[PDB]
Amino acid sequence: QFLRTDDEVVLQCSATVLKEQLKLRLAAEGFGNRLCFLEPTSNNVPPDLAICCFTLEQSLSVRALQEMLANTGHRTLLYGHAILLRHAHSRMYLSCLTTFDVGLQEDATGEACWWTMHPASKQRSEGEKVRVGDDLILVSVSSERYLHLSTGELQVDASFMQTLWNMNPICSCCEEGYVTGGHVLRLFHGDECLTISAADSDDQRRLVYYEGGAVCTHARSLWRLEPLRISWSGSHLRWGQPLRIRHVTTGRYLALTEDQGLVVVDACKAHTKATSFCFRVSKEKLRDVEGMGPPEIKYGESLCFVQHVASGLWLTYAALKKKAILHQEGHMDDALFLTRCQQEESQAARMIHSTAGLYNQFIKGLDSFSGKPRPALPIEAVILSLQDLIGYFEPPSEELQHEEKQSKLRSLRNRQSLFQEEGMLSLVLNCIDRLNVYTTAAHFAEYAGEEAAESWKEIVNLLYELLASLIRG
Repeated sequence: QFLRTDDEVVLQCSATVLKEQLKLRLAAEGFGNRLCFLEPTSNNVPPDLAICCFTLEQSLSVRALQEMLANTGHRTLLYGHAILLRHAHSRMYLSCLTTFDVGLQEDATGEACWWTMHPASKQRSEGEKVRVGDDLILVSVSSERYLHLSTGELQVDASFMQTLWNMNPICSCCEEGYVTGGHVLRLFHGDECLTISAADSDDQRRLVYYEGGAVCTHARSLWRLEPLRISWSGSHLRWGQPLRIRHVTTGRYLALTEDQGLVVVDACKAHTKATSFCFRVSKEKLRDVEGMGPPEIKYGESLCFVQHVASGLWLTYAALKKKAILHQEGHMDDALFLTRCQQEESQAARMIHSTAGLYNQFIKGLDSFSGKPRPALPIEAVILSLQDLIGYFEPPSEELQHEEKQSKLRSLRNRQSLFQEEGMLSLVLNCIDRLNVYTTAAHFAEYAGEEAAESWKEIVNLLYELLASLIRG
């Protein structure tokens, strides 16, 4: 019941907006947006949890922290200690950004990404083991300022006002090769794996299939397992335990619907009853802990039946591309098995998701005024995303060793392939076609603000550069 280093946590605070109590998790995307914001869940629907998870890298005494800055395993957190929080997706560190604001930082160097933990009452004192459930205050080592909730909109910053934070645990040490919540994986049949159709399909990407060939290597076949409760969501998964199954790139949720049936659904419409599935050992008729709990489901070695909780219907096929359905009896061979996605692929599918949504928002903004002359564009965000993606696809230096280059090239081609198979080229291309409708920046300003026009030439050059980087090699 104590926080150890290498544990995964989310930072929660509490607020009562519109006469309603809500728990707010610190969140940031990283790529395209360094600034942190608060992912709110009230009591009603699944949240964007992936970008909330932080990892306790280190917990240091101020003497030991001072030595590390001056110079070039699962420790317990003690009050008074300084910590380093690594963003699970972005891989960047939670830090105090100058001009002071709170967001993600590339480098762990300096004191900007370090935070001291202090007791929130007389119940705890310095040198005491930090306990799960405790309220805390966090102090920026760089600016001696409080991690603090701000208020129409609800923001995060670093002011001299105090805010009480919970470090709600997600996960801790697990049994090797066991399925935990929040894991990104593939569900395998018989080869065939569960997926939605490729980008730009007549599907609208709403339908679910069993499909073989090369999908087993594509982003569209990846899913995130999400248990209903936010606390200890990264714990061992158990047979019969309710969970939501999220498509990573689409951000939609496997669901049962009254009219459509088994489909994928918008997060906003992910009602618990429609969205709740569980793994069954068998098709027979048929107490929550606060820890990792017992290890029940093994990657690859475990054959699982998938059931919809509310209706008891089995995930089966209609009957190499096959339509996945929910059925009362299903088939003798409905048993799937699970394989864990590795991190690079996992990270990439999320970047795709963030990037798709951002550029679509940008495109939707452009159509808003195409015909009309005389909803602000995400100029700052689009620019940053572009530059990040350029650096993400940047090819290895010729100075690097040949042996390492081959490996770095194969990774690059693989990253590139994933974005490609998800319709990223068409996406970049459409931004360019829309923008090129305008002959000059001045022409652009006629339909968009002159303020936006100041970055018009920059966005296009960056878009082109991305295009080259997606294709190159």
